Amino acid sequence: EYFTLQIRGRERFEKIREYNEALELKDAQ
Amino acid sequence: EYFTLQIRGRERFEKIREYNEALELKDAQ
Repeated sequence: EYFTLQIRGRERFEKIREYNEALELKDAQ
Repeated sequence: EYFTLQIRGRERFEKIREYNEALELKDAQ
């Protein structure tokens, strides 16, 4: 395995999907 | 395994660390 940001729990991964939206914020403003 | 956001490549993981800073942007403004 190279590298991975683990989460642990269903809701946990999902939480990271929204966390990715926030990333977009930077790429935006 | 629950879930994980894989990357693939050293620089690749690192890139995601900066990607996490961008996340902070949302939690900020």
